[PDB]
Amino acid sequence: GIFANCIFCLKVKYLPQQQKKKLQTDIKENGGKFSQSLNPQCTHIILDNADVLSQYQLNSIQKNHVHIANPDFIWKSIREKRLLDVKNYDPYKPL
Repeated sequence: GIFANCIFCLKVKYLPQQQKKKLQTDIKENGGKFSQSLNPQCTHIILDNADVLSQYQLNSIQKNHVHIANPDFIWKSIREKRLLDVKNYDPYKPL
């Protein structure tokens, strides 16, 4: 699946529960893994709009080369049936 070898930390506390679960099932059904809390094994952290990261979290992210993405990264990669450019979906560095 398109998310093989990807490990996602989900910070999507403010999404409707239905959307959170669809995010999870979309990830799991397409080869992806989950990490409850942020750790060095994470390749990705998904952040909804209302969620923020601390300086400590941002430092860990930089150190461990974690990709910060919004839920659209998942939705649109699924929709296009192809892993998209995660750099186009970074809330902490919009383009």
